[PDB]
Amino acid sequence: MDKKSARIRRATRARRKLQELGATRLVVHRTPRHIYAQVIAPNGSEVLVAASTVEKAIAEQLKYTGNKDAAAAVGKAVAERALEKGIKDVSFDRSGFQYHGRVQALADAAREAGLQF
Amino acid sequence: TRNGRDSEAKRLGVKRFGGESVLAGSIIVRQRGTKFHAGANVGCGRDHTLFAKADGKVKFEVKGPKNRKFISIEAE
Amino acid sequence: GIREKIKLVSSAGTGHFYTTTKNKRTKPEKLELKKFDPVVRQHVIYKEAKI
Amino acid sequence: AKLHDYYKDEVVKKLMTEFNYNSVMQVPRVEKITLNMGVGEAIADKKLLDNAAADLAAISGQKPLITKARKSVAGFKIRQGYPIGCKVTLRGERMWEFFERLITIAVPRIRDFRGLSAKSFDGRGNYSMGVREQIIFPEIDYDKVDRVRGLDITITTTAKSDEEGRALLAAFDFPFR
Amino acid sequence: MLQPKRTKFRKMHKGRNRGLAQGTDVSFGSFGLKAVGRGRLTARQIEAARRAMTRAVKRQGKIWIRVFPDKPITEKPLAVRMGKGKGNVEYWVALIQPGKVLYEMDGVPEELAREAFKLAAAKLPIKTTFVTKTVM
RNA sequence: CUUACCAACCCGAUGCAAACUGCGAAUACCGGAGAAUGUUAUCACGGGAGACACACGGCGGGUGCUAACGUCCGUCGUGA
RNA sequence: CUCCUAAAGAGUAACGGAGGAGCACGAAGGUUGGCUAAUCCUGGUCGGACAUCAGGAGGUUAGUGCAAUGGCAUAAGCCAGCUUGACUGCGAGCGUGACGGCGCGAGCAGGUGCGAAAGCAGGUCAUAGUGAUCCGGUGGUUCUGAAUGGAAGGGCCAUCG
RNA sequence: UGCCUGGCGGCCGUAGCGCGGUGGUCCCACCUGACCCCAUGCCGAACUCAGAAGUGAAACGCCGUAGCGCCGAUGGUAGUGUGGGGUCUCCCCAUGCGAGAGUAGGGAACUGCCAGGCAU
RNA sequence: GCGGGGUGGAGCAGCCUGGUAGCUCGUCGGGCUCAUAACCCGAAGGUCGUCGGUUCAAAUCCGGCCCCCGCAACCA
Ligand SMILES: [Mg+2]
Ligand SMILES: [Mg+2]
Ligand SMILES: [Mg+2]
Ligand SMILES: [Mg+2]
Ligand SMILES: [Mg+2]
Ligand SMILES: [Mg+2]
Ligand SMILES: [Mg+2]
Ligand SMILES: [Mg+2]
Ligand SMILES: [Mg+2]
Ligand SMILES: [Mg+2]
Ligand SMILES: [Mg+2]
Repeated sequence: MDKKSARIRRATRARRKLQELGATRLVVHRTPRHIYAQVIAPNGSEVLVAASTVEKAIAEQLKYTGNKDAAAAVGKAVAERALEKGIKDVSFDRSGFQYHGRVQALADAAREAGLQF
Repeated sequence: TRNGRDSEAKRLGVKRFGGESVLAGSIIVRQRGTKFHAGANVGCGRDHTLFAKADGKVKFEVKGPKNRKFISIEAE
Repeated sequence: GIREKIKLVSSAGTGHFYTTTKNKRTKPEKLELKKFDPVVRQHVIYKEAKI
Repeated sequence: AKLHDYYKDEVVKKLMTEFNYNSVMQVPRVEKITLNMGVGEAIADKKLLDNAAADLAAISGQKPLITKARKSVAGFKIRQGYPIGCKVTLRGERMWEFFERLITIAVPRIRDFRGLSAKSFDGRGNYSMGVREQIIFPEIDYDKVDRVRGLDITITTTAKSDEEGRALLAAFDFPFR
Repeated sequence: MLQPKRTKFRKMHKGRNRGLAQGTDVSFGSFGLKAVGRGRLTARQIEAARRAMTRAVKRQGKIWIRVFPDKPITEKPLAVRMGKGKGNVEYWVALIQPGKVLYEMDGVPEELAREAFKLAAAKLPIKTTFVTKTVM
C-alpha cells in the first residue's frame, strides 16, 4: 500500500466537490524536498498560474527548499502571481495532505498576500 | 405458509428522457439506489431522486473509471 | 412500543416546546438540547418535561 | 542502540558478500518487535487483565494496546468486542534496547534451555517464538506474581525468504538448535 | 430417480418449451441418442431408459446422461376444486428441444450401441435418433 | 501401513433458471424536428348521462392436466 | 413494505410463487479528520477446527440497527474529535394519486453547528414502523366576548387520547 | 525542437495483470534525525516536522514480450414488428429489424495544460 | 382441514421468556438381615423425534418430513 495511492483516495472527495461547484482551485503538492502550487481553471484542465521551489527564481533565496518557511515563499509568490493575472477568489485544495505545517504555512501566506479563500 | 401479500407500486423510473427540456426543480428519475448518478446541474434527493437544478435539456452520459451513468442538464 | 413521548420546554419564558420520543429504561437522564425558540428567535437550551 | 550500531557496521558487509547484494538496501532489516499476550480468560474477571498488561508494560516500557475480539465465536464463548488480550509493538531503538535485552538476558534464563528452532519462520523471512514464563525478565520480580502467563514474540524483517531471514538473526548470534 | 438435492424455490411456473436445443453433438462418448421431438422427460422415464441400455450392454463401457430433471411439476389431488393455491410437487422433468443429445455411450461396438439405444428409445415419449461423434 | 467407497477446492469439458446476469434485440414508450393528410380529429370549463355481470378469437402469460365453450391478467379484433 | 408473475417506460389480476413490518437510535443524527473487508494459508505460550499476534494470498465473496430489492470505495461500511440542522418561517418547480392525500425539492429570511476554507447540515443508504373526522384534554395566544367591564365558552397555534 | 521527470486533466481495460529488462545530474522514492509543531485508543509504522549521509533494493516510471484479461468483424443462427399460412402445447412463408456465443483478427493505450531538468 | 405433543430404561417437568438439563420410580455399588423385601447411603444414565434455517449460541425460535393423540368432515 503506497502512501501516494492512499493519498489520492483522501483527496478525491474534495476534488469532486470543487469540480461540481465549478470553482477555480489552488492545488498543492508536497514532497519531502519541494513544495508546489498550481491554480487550475474551473474546467480542471488549464493551469492559470504556478509556483514552486524547483524554480530557481524562488529557490535561490531559501536556506532549505523543503521546510516550513520555504512553503511561505511559494504561498506568497503564487498569490501575487495570480492577483495581477486577475484571479482573486479561489478554493484551497489540500490534495490529501493534512491542513497543517507546510501546506498550512503555504495557505495563510497566500491568504496574507490577498487571495480570498 | 400462505402467500397473497404485496405492496403498492411506487412508480419509479425515468420521468424525463434524453433531450427533454425541463424547468429547474423538475424530477428527472426516481430510483431506489443511485442507478443513475447526479452530473452537472443535477441534485440528488434524500431518496436519491435526481432533480434538475437549472433549466435546460437533460443529458445521459457514462463516465468515470467505473462506467457509471450520469445525468446532467445542458443549460440552455 | 417502549419509547415514551416527551416534550422539551424552552428555558426562555415563552411556553414554546418541542416533542420527541425517549426510551426511559436505558436513558434515565434528562434530555437537554439547544434548539431554536421561534418566540424569542434565539437558540436557547430546551429541557425535558412530561407530555 | 548497541546491536543497532553493531548492525550498520558489522552484519551488513558480511551479509553484503554472503548474498552478493548489489545495493546496501538489499540487506534485510528489522522493522518492529510486537509482543502479544493473549489472555483469553479475562472474560471471567478483568481485574487480572490490567495487571497482566501491567507486566507487559514493564517488559518494554510501553503502555500496551488492549486487543478486542474481531468476531463472536462460541467455541471459546466470547461475543465480538470483548477485551481479550493486550499487545505492544516496538520500533526504533526501543526495539533494539529490548532486542539485546532478551538475546543476552532473555536467552540465559529460560528453564531447561535447549535453543531456538530454525523452522519457526513465516516462509517469507519473519521469525516468531513464544516464551512460556514471564518471570524470565529482570523487570518483573518473582515476589509480585499472581499468575504464570507467557507471551508470543514475533520478529518482522524486510527479508524476502527464510534463508535471508535466518542469516540475519544468526549474525546477531541467535540460538539455533 | 434423478432430482436436485436442493432448490432455491419449491414450485416453478409452467413456462413454455420453444426453441431448439443446446448441446447438439456427442461430447463425451462416441455414440449418442439425440431427440428429434419436443416434450418433457420425467425422472422415471430417464431412469427406465437408462436401465434398458445398461442391461442391453450387460453393464459394459461408459454411459453419460446429458439431461437432468430440474423442473418440478405440481399436481392437484383428486376431488379438489380450482384455486386454494398451487398444487404440490409430484415429479421432476427435463424440458427437451429437438436436437438435444440425451444419452452418450462409449466402449462398445456401434452395432451393439444401436440396439442399446433402440431398447432405450422405446421407453421415452419423444422420437429420437442415433448419432455418432464427428470431427468438429 | 496399505486398503468394497464418498469426496471439498481448483482445472478442463456439458447443460438448466419466473424470483440467476460479466450480454442483449424486435417492438413499445418519452422528447425534438419535418412534410402530407384528417369536417379539431387535441385540451380546458360547463349542462345531461349511461356504465362499473362482459363474451369469444389472436398474441404474451399465471392457474389447471400447455384439460375445459375453465379461470385470472396484458394487448388487439369482433360480438355486445 | 420487498421480489417475481408484469409481456426491456408507468401501471396491471387470481384463495398465484416467496418473505417482512405495527419499530429502533441524543447517537445508530450533524460535521471535520482518518480508515478499508470476507475467507484462507504460514509461523507462533497456555490455545484446541475456531480467541489474540505476525506475514502472504485474496479483492468486498464483507459490512449496512431489521425482510427483500436497488445501491454503496469520493464509500452510504469502520474509528475518533467537536457538536444539536432530529432548526423556525417559507418555497420556484416537479412526482404520484378519483379524491382525502403522499412524496422530492434548489433557493429566500431568521438563528445555529462543524470546518482554515470552499462548503455541509431542515434526522438516519433508500423504500415498511401506521389511523381521517367528530368529541374531549393540556400549554400558549397585540382573536371573539349575546346591555357594558370582565369572565365562561369559542377560535387560532402547539400538542395529547 | 527532441528526450526525461513532476503536477492537473481528458479518456475508462486495444488503456489491465503477469514475465523480462531498465532508470538516479535533476525529479521522485526510499532514506537521516526527531526534544520541538503535530501524531500513535501502544508504536515518529502512519501522520508531522527538521534535514541530505546513502540507495535506486523496494516502490514508481520507462522498454520488450501474446501467459491471461480485454477488443472484435464478415457470414450464419436465435429472436422479433407487420401481413399470410400449417399438421396450430409448436412452426412455416413474404417483408423489415437482427443478436448472444463463437471464428478470422486486433491489441503491451492515446491525449491536453503547466512546470522542471537535459540535449538542441 | 385446525390445535397439542415426541426429553435418561418407565411416566412426567423445563420450551412460553435462547446460554444454566429436574422430579418420582427403576438400574448399578456398598450397608442392615441367618436370608429376602422394606429401609438408610452414595453414584451413574439424556446431548432433548429427525433434517434444515435464524443466532456468537438452539431441547427451547422458525420450517419440512417421519409420528402419535385429538377436534371438525356440514345443506342437498
Ligand atoms: Mg360492482
Ligand atoms: Mg365486474
Ligand atoms: Mg376481463
Ligand atoms: Mg370463459
Ligand atoms: Mg414495467
Ligand atoms: Mg440557513
Ligand atoms: Mg468557526
Ligand atoms: Mg435502511
Ligand atoms: Mg359582555
Ligand atoms: Mg520519514
Ligand atoms: Mg456479436
